[PDB]
Amino acid sequence: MDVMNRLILAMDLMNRDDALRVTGEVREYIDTVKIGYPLVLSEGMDIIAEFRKRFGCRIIADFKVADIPETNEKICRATFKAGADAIIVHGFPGADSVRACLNVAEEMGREVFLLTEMSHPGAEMFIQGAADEIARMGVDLGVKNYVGPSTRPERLSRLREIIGQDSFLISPGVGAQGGDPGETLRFADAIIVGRSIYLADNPAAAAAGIIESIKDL
Amino acid sequence: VMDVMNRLILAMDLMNRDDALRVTGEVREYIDTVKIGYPLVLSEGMDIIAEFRKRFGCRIIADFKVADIPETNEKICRATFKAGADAIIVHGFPGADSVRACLNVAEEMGREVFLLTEMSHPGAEMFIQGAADEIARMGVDLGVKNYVGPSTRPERLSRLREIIGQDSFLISPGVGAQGGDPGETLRFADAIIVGRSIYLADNPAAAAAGIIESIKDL
Ligand SMILES: O=c1cnn([C@@H]2O[C@H](COP(=O)(O)O)[C@@H](O)[C@H]2O)c(=O)[nH]1
Ligand SMILES: O=c1cnn([C@@H]2O[C@H](COP(=O)(O)O)[C@@H](O)[C@H]2O)c(=O)[nH]1
Repeated sequence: MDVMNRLILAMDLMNRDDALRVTGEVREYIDTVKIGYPLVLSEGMDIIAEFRKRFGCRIIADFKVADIPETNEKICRATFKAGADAIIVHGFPGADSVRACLNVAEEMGREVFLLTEMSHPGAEMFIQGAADEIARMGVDLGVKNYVGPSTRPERLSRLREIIGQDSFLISPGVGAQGGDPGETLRFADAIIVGRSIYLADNPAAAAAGIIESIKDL
Repeated sequence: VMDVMNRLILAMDLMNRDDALRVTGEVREYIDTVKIGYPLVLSEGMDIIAEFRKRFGCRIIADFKVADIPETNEKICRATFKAGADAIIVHGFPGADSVRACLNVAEEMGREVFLLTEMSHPGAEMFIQGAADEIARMGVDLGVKNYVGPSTRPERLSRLREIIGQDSFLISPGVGAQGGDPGETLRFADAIIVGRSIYLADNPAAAAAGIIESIKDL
């Protein structure tokens, strides 16, 4: 995936008007938008097509897919039907649940992003201890896209080591959660940024500022 | 605790509005509690919850297996309860803060959180099973009163019931299609969750009635 400015906008505003207005204000800086349940459950899945129609941006559905294989398949199908280019799936539920997602993605010409370790403090309780193994599982399954924590650069670096330089890695937790844009890009191909941009007084200036700080990258 | 009619919860995972409504309507006399998940919600919209409330006199459990960071979990719960869901199912593996975020919204909005400890599918044995007992204990420490456990592993369901105590409410999926037995599951769970065995049957009503007849003494 070729992400403009190595910056993915996490559009978690829950109002259609605000989401569209803010995204439009920073459109010149991005071409990849991560849409999650906050916006989808508030405005409906048709919002995905609206974004593609207005911005032509690629859409990553951050649905943290974490159900049994049968249900995961249905979730992916509904998501790709809505126009999502990729979907984020949890690895904690096991290999069969991830495979179900990979099957649908292959069938519809989309990509699966495997979330190995999360960025919040609670991730240390159960996810972190299984993260490396989840990453190895991704490798065994042929997964090429991963999600790792900006909040723990050493952990993000370990994830990169496991998956190799060829795999694609995106990373959330930048800004609001404490992650540094430049440091995160030492290991991730692209950073995910939400609040630092969409909650800023001037979203455009916020995005421009982040890009300025990583201009050499 | 919620009074689930016939201790049977319908997992309505059909993705077509017309079919979902038809089938739910046909088993309406046997079930007053319906679990709606993403297969239907992502296909027909959150308003489907509103439509089910209007058409049937059923409680709604949103099986969204909430598994994000605290900030995002709060937003998901708010949107879900705003839509009319009585309760929401949340994953415990992402940690205490993520669960607490859901509990806080449920408390302020007057709704309930169901904590999913162990899952019923084969893959659950890779990472979830090993953390299940601790996730359950965490739920008890956090004040969680409603839980979800696997019918496919009676031994595990029994242990979960022990950890949460007799006062906690426990519902269990994996019955029918996945192999779980209704009666045996009800030895530990307050109610069983059944999807495909009912909604894919030539006669959903007869399928539901059959399951209920098999557990009549319970
Ligand atoms: O480990 C993870 C996985 N996903 N996200 C998601 O990435 C975005 C981060 O946004 P923020 O910049 O506003 O913190 C949100 O949509 C959140 O659900 C995380 O923050 N951490
Ligand atoms: O551990 C779990 C948690 N949730 N479910 C959900 O419960 C329902 C089971 O339906 P079934 O009777 O068709 O297998 C589906 O909605 C599925 O996502 C499980 O099966 N196992």
